[PDB]
Amino acid sequence: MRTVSVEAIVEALVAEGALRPEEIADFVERITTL
Amino acid sequence: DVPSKIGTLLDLSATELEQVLYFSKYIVLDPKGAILNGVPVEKRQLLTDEEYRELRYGKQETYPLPPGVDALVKDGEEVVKGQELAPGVVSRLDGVALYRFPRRV
Amino acid sequence: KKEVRKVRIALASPEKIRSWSYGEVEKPETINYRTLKPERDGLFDERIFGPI
Amino acid sequence: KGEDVPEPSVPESFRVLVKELQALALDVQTLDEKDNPVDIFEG
Amino acid sequence: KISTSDPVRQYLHEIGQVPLLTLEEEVELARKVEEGMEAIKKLSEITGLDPDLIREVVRAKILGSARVRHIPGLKETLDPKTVEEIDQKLKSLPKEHKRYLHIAREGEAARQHLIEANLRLVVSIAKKYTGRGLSFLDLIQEGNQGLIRAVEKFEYKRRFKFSTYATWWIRQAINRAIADQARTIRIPVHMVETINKLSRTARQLQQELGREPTYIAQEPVSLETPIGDEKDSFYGDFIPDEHLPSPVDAATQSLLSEELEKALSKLSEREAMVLKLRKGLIDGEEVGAFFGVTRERIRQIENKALRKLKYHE
Amino acid sequence: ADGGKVKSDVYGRVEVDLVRNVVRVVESYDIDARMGAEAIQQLLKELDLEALEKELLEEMKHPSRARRAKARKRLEVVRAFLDSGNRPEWMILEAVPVLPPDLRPMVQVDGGRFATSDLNDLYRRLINRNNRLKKLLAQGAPEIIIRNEKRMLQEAVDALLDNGRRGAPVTNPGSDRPLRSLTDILSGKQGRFRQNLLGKRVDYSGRSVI
Repeated sequence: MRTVSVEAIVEALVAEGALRPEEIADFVERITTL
Repeated sequence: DVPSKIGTLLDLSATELEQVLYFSKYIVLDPKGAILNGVPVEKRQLLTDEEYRELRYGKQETYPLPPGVDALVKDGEEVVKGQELAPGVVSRLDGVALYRFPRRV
Repeated sequence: KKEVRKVRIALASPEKIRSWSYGEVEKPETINYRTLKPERDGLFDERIFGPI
Repeated sequence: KGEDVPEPSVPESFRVLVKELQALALDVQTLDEKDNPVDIFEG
Repeated sequence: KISTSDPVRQYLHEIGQVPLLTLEEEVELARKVEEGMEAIKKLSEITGLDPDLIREVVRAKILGSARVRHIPGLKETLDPKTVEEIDQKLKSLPKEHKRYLHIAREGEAARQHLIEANLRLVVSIAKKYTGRGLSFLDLIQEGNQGLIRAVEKFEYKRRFKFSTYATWWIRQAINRAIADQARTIRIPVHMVETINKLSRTARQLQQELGREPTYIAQEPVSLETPIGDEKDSFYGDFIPDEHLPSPVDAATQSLLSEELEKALSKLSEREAMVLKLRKGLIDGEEVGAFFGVTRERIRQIENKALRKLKYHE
Repeated sequence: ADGGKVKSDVYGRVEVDLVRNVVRVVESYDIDARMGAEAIQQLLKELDLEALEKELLEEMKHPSRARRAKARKRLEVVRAFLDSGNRPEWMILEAVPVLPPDLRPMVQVDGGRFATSDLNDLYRRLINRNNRLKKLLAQGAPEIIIRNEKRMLQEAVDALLDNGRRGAPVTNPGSDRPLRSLTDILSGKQGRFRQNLLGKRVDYSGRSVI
């Protein structure tokens, strides 16, 4: 199959200038679980 | 899509005859369907399960009898449109009466 | 080696659709959790599509 | 290497748009100068 | 139109035309089915053909005409040209032998009238599996796969009726498939009611205790989801990768597996296999690791096995 | 009946009565009445586009105005098929092509968590429906059951081809948001056609203040 790691993808999202580390943080936090 | 591709190619107003038959169990005739209805063979035309069941099963019918009444089971051969079968058992479907499940012999 | 000056879109006969394909997707089996590897004849088969 | 960069080959966008159209039952061929079949998937 | 009520007025309309009389009409059909059962068997002797071959020629002539060619053992045969050869070789068997046919026809046709009338049962069985992991139409069709699979087996001879005999098989094909097609991975038959059982203590502790306490199951998030200020990004867009080749997989298990069986067979098979297959084949345990010895000698021989297996003096 | 003595006149289906030793004949005949896409595949095979053009030429000009409008619009598609188009039988599928796997992948995210292209669950749904249809034909075909399953099959083809055209199919009872179909990927915000024109990120590049 195929692997991946979210910590590096999140830092890339934070660098990309989409939203602030607040919104991306809420995103990763909903990503974690419910 | 906006201009029916099949519904403009095949002949069906392009809109409902399609929606009606692909998704549901409604039906169009293809090829010779000889049997009767208010007309002969409907080469291209649509119908319901109601009038399709009157062309595959026929015209059966059920008429309940409270436990103890029985009028004309001995007339297990013949019946007309709107005939009496018991005190409160009319029969508008026109056909042949038939014994279903006896009790007293 | 040869140049591509034209593109045409047509409708594809199911006999075509079978030609482009390499084998049939048999089972609704993506991959199992135990081994991260393609299941029996699933959507991610290697014989059908190629090596991951 | 020290070489010059070659362009394609075929482009990624072109092969993908074929097979991705091909996912729906659309026969998209590529043609030569005279109408003729051209295989764009590099053997 | 919307297909929520259409299967309902499709069911409840011939189930309204045939709501089976619980004894007269129900037992009549089950008899004819078994009438057709043995009549086909007796026709298999007179003609020398497969029984399920014969039942299937009956099915084709009852429904008028279909292309449903499948048989166990035989997958196919010339359908529209040969079924009528079969029907005319049946026209030759005399008065003694054609009545088996007449009964076999009436029996399999009643089999359909049986099913078609008992589908409102399936409606109210699958109704207690609403939020389980399958759409309500997948559920009824898995339920209709069970009520069909209950018609092969029912024995009217024992007086218990079919309304309660089929609830089992229907609820057996539903719980068959919910354990299969609900999540992406083919989930264990076990973990269904292990996940379902914590979900019914979580709602019996969160009712009161207010705490989220101490002491292989999660749900997929799709690939495309607008992140950020509900913008145009899709979530696959921000995933870079770890590596392409994925080495130490095939070249490792190839050594890994073969060098296992080497030492695994060089000591006693009663020794090495107790754990080869306990820790490696299905589950785990050691309260019942024992094929019939004390819970103390298995721990004894287990450990002592590995030790001479680890290093030989 | 009796080997030749009796012969039923009316059209119908046969009942064999074993008690009163009679045969009933209830009104029906082979009524070749079909439902769903299987019917329409035939109606396209059985079609003379040459004749339909010559036909439509006449409903075009000779019937007065306010009627030929639909004839023209109907003539365009027939005349489109007759040109370098194809035969319309193709417009219904009996073979569904599967997109290659790496264009709609499945991955393993935080050690034990996955991410899924919605196409993959739409493709699994159809493998589900199609396989159950197969097994329901082998294990006896009570019609209204086989018809539900075929309905489910068309619904799941319409699903992975194009959602939102009939009400959208959802993933679970939490992300009630349409699964991304083969139609979504060829249009919309990024899609396939537009994104190439719209502009991509670029390796050998930078910013700074000037």
